[PDB]
Amino acid sequence: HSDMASKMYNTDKKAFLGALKYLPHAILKLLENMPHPWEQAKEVKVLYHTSGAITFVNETPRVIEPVYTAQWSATWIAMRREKRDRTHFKRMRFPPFDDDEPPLSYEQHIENIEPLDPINLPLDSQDDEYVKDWLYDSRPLEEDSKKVNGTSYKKWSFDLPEMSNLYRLSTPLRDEVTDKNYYYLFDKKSFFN
Amino acid sequence: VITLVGHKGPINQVQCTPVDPQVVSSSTDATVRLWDVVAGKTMKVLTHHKRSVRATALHPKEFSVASACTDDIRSWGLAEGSLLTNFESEKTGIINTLSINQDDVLFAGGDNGVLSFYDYKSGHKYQSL
Amino acid sequence: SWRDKSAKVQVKESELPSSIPAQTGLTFNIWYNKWSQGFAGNTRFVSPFALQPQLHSGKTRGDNDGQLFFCLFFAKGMCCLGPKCEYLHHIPDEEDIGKLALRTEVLDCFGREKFADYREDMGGIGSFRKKNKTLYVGGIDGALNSKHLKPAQIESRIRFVFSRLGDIDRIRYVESKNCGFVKFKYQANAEFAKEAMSNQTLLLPSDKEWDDRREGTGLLVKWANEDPDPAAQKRLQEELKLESLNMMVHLINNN
Amino acid sequence: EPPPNICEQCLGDEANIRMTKIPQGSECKICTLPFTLYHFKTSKRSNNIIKTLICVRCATQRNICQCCMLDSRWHIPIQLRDHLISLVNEENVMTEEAKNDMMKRFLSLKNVKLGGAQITSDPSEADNIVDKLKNILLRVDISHILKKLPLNESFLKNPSTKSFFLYNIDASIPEWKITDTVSQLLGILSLIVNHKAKCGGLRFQSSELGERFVSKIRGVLLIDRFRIFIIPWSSGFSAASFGTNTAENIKLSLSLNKLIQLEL
Amino acid sequence: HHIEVVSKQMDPLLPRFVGKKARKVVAPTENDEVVPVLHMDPNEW
Amino acid sequence: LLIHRKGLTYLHLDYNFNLKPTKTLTTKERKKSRLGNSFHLMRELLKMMKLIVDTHVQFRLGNVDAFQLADGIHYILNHIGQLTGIYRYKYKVMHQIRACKDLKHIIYYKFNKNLGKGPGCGFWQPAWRVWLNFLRGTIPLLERYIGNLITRQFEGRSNEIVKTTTKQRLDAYYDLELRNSVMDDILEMMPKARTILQHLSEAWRCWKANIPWDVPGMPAPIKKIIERYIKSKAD
RNA sequence: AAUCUCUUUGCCUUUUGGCUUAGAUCAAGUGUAGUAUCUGUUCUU
RNA sequence: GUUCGCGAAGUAACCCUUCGUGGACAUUUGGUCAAUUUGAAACAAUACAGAGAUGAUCAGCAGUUCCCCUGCAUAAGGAUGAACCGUUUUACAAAGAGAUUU
RNA sequence: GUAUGUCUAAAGUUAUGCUCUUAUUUACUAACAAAAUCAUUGAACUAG
Ligand SMILES: O=P(O)(O)O[C@H]1[C@H](OP(=O)(O)O)[C@@H](OP(=O)(O)O)[C@H](OP(=O)(O)O)[C@@H](OP(=O)(O)O)[C@H]1OP(=O)(O)O
Ligand SMILES: [K+]
Ligand SMILES: [K+]
Ligand SMILES: [K+]
Ligand SMILES: [Zn+2]
Ligand SMILES: [Zn+2]
Ligand SMILES: [Zn+2]
Repeated sequence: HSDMASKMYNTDKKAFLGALKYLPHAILKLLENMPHPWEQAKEVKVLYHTSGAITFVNETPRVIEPVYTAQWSATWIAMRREKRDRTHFKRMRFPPFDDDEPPLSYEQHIENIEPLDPINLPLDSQDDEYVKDWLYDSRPLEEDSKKVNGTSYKKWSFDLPEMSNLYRLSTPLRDEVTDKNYYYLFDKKSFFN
Repeated sequence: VITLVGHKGPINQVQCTPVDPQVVSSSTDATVRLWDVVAGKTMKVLTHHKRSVRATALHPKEFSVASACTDDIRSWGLAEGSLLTNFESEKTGIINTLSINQDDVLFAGGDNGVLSFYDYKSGHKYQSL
Repeated sequence: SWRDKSAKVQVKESELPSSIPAQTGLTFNIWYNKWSQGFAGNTRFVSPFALQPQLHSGKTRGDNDGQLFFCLFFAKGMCCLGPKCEYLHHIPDEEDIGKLALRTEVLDCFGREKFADYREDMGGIGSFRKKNKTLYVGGIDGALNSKHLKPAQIESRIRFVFSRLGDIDRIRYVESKNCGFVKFKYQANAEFAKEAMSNQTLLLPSDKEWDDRREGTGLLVKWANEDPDPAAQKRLQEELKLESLNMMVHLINNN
Repeated sequence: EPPPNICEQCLGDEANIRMTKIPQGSECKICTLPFTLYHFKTSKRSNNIIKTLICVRCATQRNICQCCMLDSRWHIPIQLRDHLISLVNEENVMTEEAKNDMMKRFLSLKNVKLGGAQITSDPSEADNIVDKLKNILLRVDISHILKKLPLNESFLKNPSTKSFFLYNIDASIPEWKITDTVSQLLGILSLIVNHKAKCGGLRFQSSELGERFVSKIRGVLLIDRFRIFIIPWSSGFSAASFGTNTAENIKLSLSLNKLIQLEL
Repeated sequence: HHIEVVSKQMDPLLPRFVGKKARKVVAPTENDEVVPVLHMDPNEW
Repeated sequence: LLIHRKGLTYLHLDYNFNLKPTKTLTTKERKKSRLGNSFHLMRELLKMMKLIVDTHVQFRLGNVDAFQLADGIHYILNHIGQLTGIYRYKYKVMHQIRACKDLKHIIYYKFNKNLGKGPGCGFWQPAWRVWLNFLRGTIPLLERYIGNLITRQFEGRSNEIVKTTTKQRLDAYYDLELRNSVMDDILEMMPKARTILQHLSEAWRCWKANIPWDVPGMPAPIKKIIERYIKSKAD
């Protein structure tokens, strides 16, 4: 559907116009499923129109909250370390491509290139023993029938040493205020008042 | 949901009723129309009035409607669209409003500022004020 | 007979012309598939393709599938499917005319829907209100690449190129107008011949300009108006009376 | 919206038909207004789809099938039906059709019957018209080209001729009837006829075909009791044989007419 | 003749009503029956 | 396709979703090509999305490493008001832009505690959430807006548009209703109405000028009708 | 008993079709040109 | 194809192997749509002209219309969006006078 | 200077006294026009 010169595309052209009203939804689905810094690549299920008018990412980015908190914490530490140690952090230019440059063909220019390393903070063999083997997976423990309800990825159940390891990895982003009196006159109701 | 088309000019008053004709309307085209709302057509066109039928009033105790144009008040049976009575409205001029109470008193408010009270069944004008 | 062989591929798929027309403006409109921001005097062009009845005709999948409609591209000499075509690849004849009878009232022999009114230029599919069997042959000048030719020779060439497309009722060349009228026996053959001869060239391999055939604009084959000639008009009325007589028998038989 | 007016001939002889209904699916060919489209197939395996091309209102006004526009009772075109009713009623009934889009729209909204739809919609009058139709049913260079035309010579066994000259052609005769009758005689052929000349020429594929043609009965050939006369034309012909312009063809036709009237 | 009427599974990207458009239309008046005007009954104006 | 169906071939949509005329447009071309907020908002959303996808593409090509990718994405999500014109067409989006600026402030000062100024903060999750929530509410709005635009493309514009009584029409509509009422009262009192109402227009001009309005030979009841309606307009 | 023309009466028969801040303000100009126009003189009549 | 049952050949006989044969399983896609001229998109280009109420320059807001365009639009804009400007004869009678006619 | 409107003209063939010469007065219109006092300066610029 690159060039729809032939008359055979007359119906597909109308389908393209018809897909425009749903384009914001497709954009949301694409963006909410964006790969996180610890993921090199991410396969997503998509629902596509047979004329090629539109492609919707058809899945929800479900995560285990203490795991996701630890993943972002490890990323946070790795990023601070990289900014500290890199003498020249060359920020990339925007937009990345010229206005005249047509979008690259995935299968011809991207699919064959070996992906670069993601942001993976080096975990310790012993202090992170319980988390090291799976922390940076796309959907950690999705196949472990003991830790997760199943590939639908809806419920999780962890052991004490794993929760301890996630809590410890999360220190930069986790909440540290255990005393409820900390919020005296600094809580929802006092703001309402 | 429904638009009733038929009048040839501005509509002055509309009255709803519980059964066919469920809508009764009066117009500047000098007619009173009884409508079949489901069909969207007039059940009956009453053409006796010479001038704009400004005012109408449903009788609260019987299935009849009063209507008026200058110097002309008439009563109509709604079950069949039949002329019931011609009131003694002579020389009362433009009538802006009609009202009927449960005691059969019909009130006609003149644009000249005269209050006319009539006996609904006979059409007799019993008071001018 | 065509029924003895399989249809021949007239033009290979790779040889087909690209769907993008010749440039006549600054920008190609990707919706309408037409050039914009410009103007031209005459957009017509001579058809690079031509039907050859004796050579191209043959069986297609349509014959086995029980297809009724003829192939539009076959008529134009440019069908790339050959024997695998879904539509019929031969000149319409009485047997197919008979099978088309119930649809021919509203569809042409190609299965295209007829209109209530003719185009203001009389081109196109044609009206369902008239059983028009007569074609108008204009553009003879361009079809001959402006070769000076005598009226009888023009008439002979038209008779040759059209008689091979079905049974002919009559042909007339009007030199006073440099236009021809071809009347067919069946409407489906007039429809088919119209599509086949549209934009064609009247030149022959015995002509000087044969190599320049595609320079100008081709033959303009359109539907013919009502013939004003009283001599034709009276035989038209006699045909109407014959058709009505032949129909009253069917009415009295049915009822 | 009343059900669609589709005839038995369009539905076909199949036991059951599946019909797809699409509200506002199409623009009526007659009135240009939108209508509920119905499309179906005579059989699930048939290769064609039959669609209602006109709305129920236009079909009802004309008493015709929505799928083929033939009369719903007589199953014939509107034009022929209106002529057949004209022949018996003498009233000369006709279905006039609007040209302007606004008028087409306006006309389609009238609750009336157009042309012969009056007669054909009421079966009583249709029968009462079939009976009456039964009573109708039972009841200048010619001086040069005349030496190019073979008129001096005769129809003969001996001379082998692949080409022939035809004259006394009535203008009613189409070309295909002439080719067809010659085909019948030969048990199966380039024909030129100029109807303004009322003559023509016939050229065969090879000499044995012409010899077989001359073997069957200046000679004569029959077309519905029109007596086309035939002469062997040894000198080859072309379209120029009958004149270069219309006036020459007409003059040639008058000359041939008086020659025929002398021959008879 | 028994016809089984079924609704088409429309493509959600295409217009649902192909024939739907904005069209001005002048409708005719149906003069089926006469409605009597029953009107039963010096220079100041 | 939408641009070309409208016949605007003189407008070129760049691959970065910029829309520019390819020549100087006539006033009629300018008026006809005046695309609305639904189109422009959709285009700016496509521009934002392409910026993000292109950054990931740069990483997959191997042109930028994962830290430059994270920082680039965070930069994009924090600079939407600079990298796109989205605020032009839906100015309420400034709330999202402000939220992202505020998040950057709290994030950077947490992140940079012992690092100082410079690129490198790739914690894009909060700004990313802000834009996802923006889309949640933009979806029904654009579905309606674009659906209407495309409906006009296929079906054309409605012929039965009823103009409302806005401030710019109040006097004109008031005049229409006043004249209709005066005419009704006069015609019903009498045993060319447009000529009679000229006296109403004159009585209003007389009232405005404080000139006494008096027409010799005018019927007394009609004078009283005009006078009361003039007083109602005056009030 | 039937024409024609007068005069009166009747008919008004090409017989003023909205709105706001009278909707608002302005009405001093060189050269050359364009269009219309003015006095005079012969000429036309 | 698979599988259940039966005949048979191979084997000393089973397992297994092949040829034959019956049953079970699985059961009607798709098109309102064909691929450049002839069933319909428009702008633009060349020329001339340069916006209603005016002596002059202008803000407007409406209405009527089988004209609509832009716009998400019941907002607003499009020269006050445009068109509006022409043509106009009979419910025709009463009273009276002076001339015309048998 | 606009808005905006109009034009674009073969062929791609459908059958049969009252005036005149001419020298002025007056009005209206002109995005036509770099106009001499009050070490070189209105200067390419204004539209519903
Ligand atoms: O203007 P400043 O007071 O110097 O602050 C700047 C500024 O941020 P804000 O103006 O939004 O507060 C930069 O943002 P931009 O001007 O580019 O929009 C930001 O750099 P980024 O582009 O990475 O956002 C930079 O951050 P950095 O600390 O890395 O220099 C930050 O500096 P400070 O907030 O630390 O003063
Ligand atoms: K101007
Ligand atoms: K204005
Ligand atoms: K305006
Ligand atoms: Zn084919
Ligand atoms: Zn219709
Ligand atoms: Zn039918």
